[PDB]
Amino acid sequence: ARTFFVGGNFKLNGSKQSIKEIVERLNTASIPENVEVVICPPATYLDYSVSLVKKPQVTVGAQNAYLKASGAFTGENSVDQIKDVGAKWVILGHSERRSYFHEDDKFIADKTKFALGQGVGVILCIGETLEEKKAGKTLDVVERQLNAVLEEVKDWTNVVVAYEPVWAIGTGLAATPEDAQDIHASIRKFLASKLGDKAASELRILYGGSANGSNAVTFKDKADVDGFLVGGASLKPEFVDIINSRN
Amino acid sequence: ARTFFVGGNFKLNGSKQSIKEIVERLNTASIPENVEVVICPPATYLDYSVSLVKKPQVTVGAQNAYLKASGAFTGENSVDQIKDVGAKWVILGHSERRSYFHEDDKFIADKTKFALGQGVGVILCIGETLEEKKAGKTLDVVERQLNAVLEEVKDWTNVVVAYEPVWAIGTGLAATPEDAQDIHASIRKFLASKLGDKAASELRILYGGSANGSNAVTFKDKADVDGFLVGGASLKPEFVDIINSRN
Repeated sequence: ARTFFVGGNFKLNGSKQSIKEIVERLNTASIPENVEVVICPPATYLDYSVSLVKKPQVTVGAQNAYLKASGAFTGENSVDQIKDVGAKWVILGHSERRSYFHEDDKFIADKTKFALGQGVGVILCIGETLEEKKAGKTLDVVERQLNAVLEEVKDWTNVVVAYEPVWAIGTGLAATPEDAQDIHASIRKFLASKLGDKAASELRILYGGSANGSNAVTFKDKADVDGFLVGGASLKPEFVDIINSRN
Repeated sequence: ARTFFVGGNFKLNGSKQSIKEIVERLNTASIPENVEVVICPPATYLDYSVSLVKKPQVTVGAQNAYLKASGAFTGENSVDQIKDVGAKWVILGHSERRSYFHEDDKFIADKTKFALGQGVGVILCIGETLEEKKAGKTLDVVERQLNAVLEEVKDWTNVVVAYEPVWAIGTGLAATPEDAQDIHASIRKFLASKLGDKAASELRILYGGSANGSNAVTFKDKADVDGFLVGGASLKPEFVDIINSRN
């Protein structure tokens, strides 16, 4: 049905030594063969990371890309390049990009369309702030964010959506399995109206925001929770626990 | 004396193969002793670049870094990682970051201070637009940009300043060696007052903005032009021509 999907977002963390260690832990670990795991290291380590991977279920993605393959854009990363080195994914629209780097919805829509055109999968990030939450605006907010992508992307076969409440990112204040499931269901319902049911049925909608080796297990029966996008826990042994949480 | 410094700004360009060819060429060609060459590839290729270089004159640098070494800054580059992988420089303040990515003088200052603090050299870009130039603000502008840095930074041992008129970047409209020579000396003056004589006298000030194999030579006898920061041409053979430009 929808394959369980776990993404590891290392953020700006790592060394060859630490990366080595993570990747090797993955190569060695016992994980169901019906899982899709993606680790996302700093661009500096995409190549290296791709080289250490000796597990079929493990694939590397980048943490961000520009909306052109090549050109006069000093300091950016290209989808063509992350792919050249072996990566298969790219996280677009992450919250950290959104607030700090002023990445607007349109911008992320242009980047998604692009990467997808170049044949890389996309982990598209969406989610509300404590303030949009409190104001009952969670769903408008996510529908705003997705609509901007939908205007551009017609084929979502290679998109994985990761709903991540802004207020749950790295705070340890995760959404409850219950709230997450309903939000996911609503998102999914929203999308079916736009992409058809076959497509929304096959789409993975991960939960992200303080997902750890402990609470992962409590989301195990939530039908519209298809996996996680893990920040802090991705760099800990406990990441393997996340992977097996439905095992 | 000041050692001729040539910087190669790949911008969003390269493949392992195209980078292999560039580096192998640097490796092959007759280049001066006492030249200082820094090739700056996309972050995706830093490590590989560094493993290809065989030439002691050639260093690898990155195109951008954030102002903190580690953290929840999805998609950014760390000075610690570029270093880990063996690059020795970072380009900070490039007009492309200044314009497309809304990077302001402060951010750039903060970035310059951190980078140095972690012991990576900085290639600090400064420059005026067509407007500012036409209006005779060029010194104004660059003194501005430089002071923002001066205020956080004090020891410029490891800084190289790249004066790059915005109107010359990738347009094919290079400054005249006269103008350039003029502008560098003023800037040098200015820094001597703030950084003292010795400092200002050992600090390389580069010219960038359509510096190519054809005109690199026309700057040969300009005392205050210590080298170049090359964009388009760094991808080309004529790059080694720029390095050998000082007869």
